[PDB]
Amino acid sequence: MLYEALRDIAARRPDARAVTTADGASASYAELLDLIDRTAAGLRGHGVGAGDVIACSLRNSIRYVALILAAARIGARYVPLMSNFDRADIATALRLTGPRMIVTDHQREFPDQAPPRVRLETLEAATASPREAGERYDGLFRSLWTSGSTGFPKQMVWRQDRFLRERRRWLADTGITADDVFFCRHTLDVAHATDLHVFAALLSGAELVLADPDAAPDVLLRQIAERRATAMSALPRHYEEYVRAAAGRPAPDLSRLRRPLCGGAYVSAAQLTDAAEVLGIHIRQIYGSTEFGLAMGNMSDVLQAGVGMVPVEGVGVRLEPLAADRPDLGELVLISDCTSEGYVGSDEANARTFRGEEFWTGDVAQRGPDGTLRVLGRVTETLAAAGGPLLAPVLDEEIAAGCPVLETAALPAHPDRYSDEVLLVLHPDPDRPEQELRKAVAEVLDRHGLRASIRLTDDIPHTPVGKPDKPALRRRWESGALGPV
Repeated sequence: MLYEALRDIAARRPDARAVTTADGASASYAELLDLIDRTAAGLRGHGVGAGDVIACSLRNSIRYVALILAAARIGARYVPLMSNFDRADIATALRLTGPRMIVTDHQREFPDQAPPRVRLETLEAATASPREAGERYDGLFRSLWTSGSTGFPKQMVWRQDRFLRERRRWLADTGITADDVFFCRHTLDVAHATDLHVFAALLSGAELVLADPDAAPDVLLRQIAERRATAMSALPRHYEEYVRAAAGRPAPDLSRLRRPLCGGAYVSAAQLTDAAEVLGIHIRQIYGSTEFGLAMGNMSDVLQAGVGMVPVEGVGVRLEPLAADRPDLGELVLISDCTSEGYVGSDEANARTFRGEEFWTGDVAQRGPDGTLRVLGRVTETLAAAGGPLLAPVLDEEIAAGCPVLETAALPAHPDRYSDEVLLVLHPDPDRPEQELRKAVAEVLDRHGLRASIRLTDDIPHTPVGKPDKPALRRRWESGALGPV
């Protein structure tokens, strides 16, 4: 179904630009469909067929885009071997998926019994296999991975029909047209790339710009302007990087960015105001998940500090209240007819997450007077603060910016309860006095009515992008029934 929809678009504008890479390469819609059809031809030539699973160990390239579409066209299913997978995690990922082959384009050590590796470029046959009339695949076409757990990530599978419907709904709500140019600086291994940029552009007849996820933010900022991008999605940390790179300099030319989307983590009022002042854009808040697709956003071209989102037209939302005291504050529960098919081989996770027709996000949202919803963070991160429930990322940003710490991680002190007690792990700035740390910390905590148990340490587990790994911090210092660790 995905190939078909792509082919219809290509037929109307065969010679229109479809994909541009930051470093020069390009393809029209007709050229891209030819590459897909030639990649289908080579995949068939290598014994791949419907139902097979194709693991991918690949950098961002037009060829990787064609491979995804070729897989979908022949009724195969692709799965990324995430770049942070080491040899052991590759073995595990292979045990869970059982792929027919690993398509590779860079040196990498695979485990001993791995499926055969095939170099990406050699899958492009010289002679294209035209898609035959009467061929359509509506079922599974991809396995994807969760993120942010200390465990091996959970496998998610999507059907083509549900994905295509979900993307068309978002594209309608969001106002995407063929005029748009999507700037994608994430690895194609993740839905942040493939959903918000690749299929968003191609199912629209728009243009996709493939950038290097490893490029420094100054480089990406020049490229966002040069390539005239109108739409992109990035994490808060990515916008903070952009801002820092541009702060104090004459503003970049981001005038074409009518859809600068941000989601995936806490986006503060200060981040949004910063982006306006430094980058001269109004960041548009979005919200979703690889499990669900896109659920909410705020496409208004205003500074969105202190403003929430609304459901994507066709998505249902309710709050499961944390307490009958505050109905406007609860776990966010979502309703859709076109989500993923859930988790592979994880019965506990599916049971807690897919409860019938409903999708339980495990995130805390709040309604505001204006009827919008602000997603505040994980339910497991709620603190009972002055002024209502407060989510730890909020306190983390406050402490980090106002106190002489190199980093901080705030967690609720006790696993099961909603308390004003915070477990506060501080990495002290060794250059600054300790009394200055505790005065500054006391101020933040008192601003929120919080009680804290403080753990000073420079032995912080970090994520690969340098943030505290709060799950590992909790497993070490969380309190028990008999007292503090």
